[PDB]
Formats: sequence, C-alpha cells, structure tokens
Amino acid sequence: GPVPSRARVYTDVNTHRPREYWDYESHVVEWGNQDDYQLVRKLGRGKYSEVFEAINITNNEKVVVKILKPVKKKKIKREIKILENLRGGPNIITLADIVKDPVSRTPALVFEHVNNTDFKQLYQTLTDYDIRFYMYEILKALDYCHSMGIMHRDVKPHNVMIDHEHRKLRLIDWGLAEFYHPGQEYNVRVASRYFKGPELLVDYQMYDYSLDMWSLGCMLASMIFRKEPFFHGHDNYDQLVRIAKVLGTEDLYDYIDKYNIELDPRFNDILGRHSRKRWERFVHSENQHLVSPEALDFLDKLLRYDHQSRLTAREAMEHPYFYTVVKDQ
Ligand SMILES: O=C(O)c1cc2cc3ccc4oc(C(=O)O)cc4c3cc2o1
Repeated sequence: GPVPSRARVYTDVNTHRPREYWDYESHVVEWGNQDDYQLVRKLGRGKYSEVFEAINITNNEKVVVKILKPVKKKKIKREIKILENLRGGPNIITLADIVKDPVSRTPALVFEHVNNTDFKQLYQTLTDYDIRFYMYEILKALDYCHSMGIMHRDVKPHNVMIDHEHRKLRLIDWGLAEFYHPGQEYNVRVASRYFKGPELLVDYQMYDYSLDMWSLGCMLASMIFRKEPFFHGHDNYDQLVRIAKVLGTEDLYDYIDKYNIELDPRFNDILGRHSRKRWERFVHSENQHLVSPEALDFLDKLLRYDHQSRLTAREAMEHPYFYTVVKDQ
C-alpha cells in the first residue's frame, strides 16, 4: 500500500462548503439563448471540444464559443460548475453564457474574448521583466483556484492566454480541473506530457494542488532557459527519465521510498543512474539575460519530486524573484 498524502494548504476547503459547491453531478445548468451568438471562424479542435470565434449580436461584442463533445459526459457539469465557482477570480477566464448548440445538440460555453493570443507564441521572446510579470499573474490565478478547492491539472502555455498590449493574462480550459478532497484518489492521466508531474509519472493517485506548481515550474524553465519543452520525453516513461537526468535518480528513489511507491519495472532497463545537475548547466550566452540567482532559486523550489516540498502558489508570490515586479497600484 502507498503512504497517504494531503495538501499542506487549503486542505479542507470543500469539506466546509455546502454540498452544492462541489457536488457538480447535481448541478442544474441554466441555459441562455443560442440565437444571441453567430459563429464567425473556427479557431481550434481539441480532443474534447471545438472552439469558435463568434459575435454576440445583443452587444456586437466578440466572443469565444467552445462546443463541448467529451467522451466522459460527467466532465460537462464538472467544467461548468468549476467555471461558475471561479467566475470573477483574478486572471480566471469568465464564463459569459451556456447555450445548447442546435447542430451538435450539446452545451456550448461562451467566454469573453482574449485578443488574440497565447503565449506559446510569445513566451519564447519575452524580456526578463516580462517573464516575472506574467509568472506573477499566473500565480494569482492558481492561488485563487487552489484557495477555492480546485486544481487546474492542465497548466501549459496553450492554456495561458495573453493580451500583451494591455498586459492582461487569463488561465483557460478548465475541462480537466477537479475538486480537491483530502484522501481522494485521482486519475493520473491528466496534464500534457511535458508538463506532467512526477506523481503522475509514477502512478501516485493521491496528489493535489501542488501538481499545478510542477507544471508551472516546467513553464518557467522553458522560458528562462529558452528550451521548449524543458523536459522533452518521447512518451510518459521517457518523460520521467528526462526529469531524472536533471534532478537525479537518488532524489527520485527517495521520493518513491517516502510514499512507499514502487516504480513500474519498465524503468529498470531505462532509468539508469543520474546525478543531480546544477542549474547553471542550462545557462548559455543566448539565455543568460533571463537567468538570475533569484530565478534559479525560485525554479529549484518548484521543480521538486516531492509534491509536498514544492512552493505553494502563495509562497511563490512571496519569492525574491518578484521583488522587481511593480505591484498594483
Ligand atoms: O486564435 C486562436 O487560435 C485562438 C484564440 C482563442 C481565444 C480563446 C479565448 C478563451 C478560451 O477559453 C478556452 C477554454 O477552453 O476554456 C479556449 C479559449 C480560446 C482559444 C483560442 O484559440
């Protein structure tokens, strides 16, 4: 049996909320008017939805319509309930409406427009200052959702939408997000490969908000080092090997030993023996202007095998790395 684990913050947020807050299966969807929205341009198709630019004819404002289709039907009410719970929070995408699409016969979520950009397009060209600035903005979103008893579970550049002109950021795509209940076992098949925490990669199910902080660290490493992605696995197994080649195998074994986790024997022929590397290994003439002692220390404190040892969102906002960033107002 593995050793149990609990979040060290916001542990019992949901246990003290009304049933209707986290019992998303019981949620009753309020439907708006589908005729308010005219689709203009198809923007993307994910595994679980199609995304359209549209216009709201009631106000002639541009909007984004996400037509849900998921193979897991429960995710519908889960995403809706989460978005309604977090509506108005700092840097959280605002669900503006929910309509029944006439063609698909499924719910369509209507969001505020975030003109026009992630970020995976910009985040490799940002200045040092801008990296710090945007990291702090993402932290505001993550502390908010965590404090509300929700983990995002899919933090990656594509889910961070940035309007660089107004220096505005939104965390999007809450389709994988879940309510944190102490002791609950969760599905390890979440997040995108390069952003998956070691807990997912070693099949440890009792994870928490701290999963998002690993993903954030992967983002930070890619930005300051100009290496996209930072941990570049060819599959979920090689993903752990790539991590171990940086953080070392001794700390990995210490982590799995702490929680009495047994590695998939698949790793015996592939993991090898790796020392922990000093972060300076990844610094070179082309990224050095983005690296500082503060950045490296901050990164070191996010990219920890032990999910319990990582900085929380709040602690991360306290870090010296953010001292140079102008606080509003
Ligand atoms: O130009 C583009 O390709 C483009 C622009 C664009 C704007 C978006 C604004 C809000 C969103 O919320 C979600 C969500 O999944 O909640 C996805 C999106 C979303 C996806 C997008 O793709």
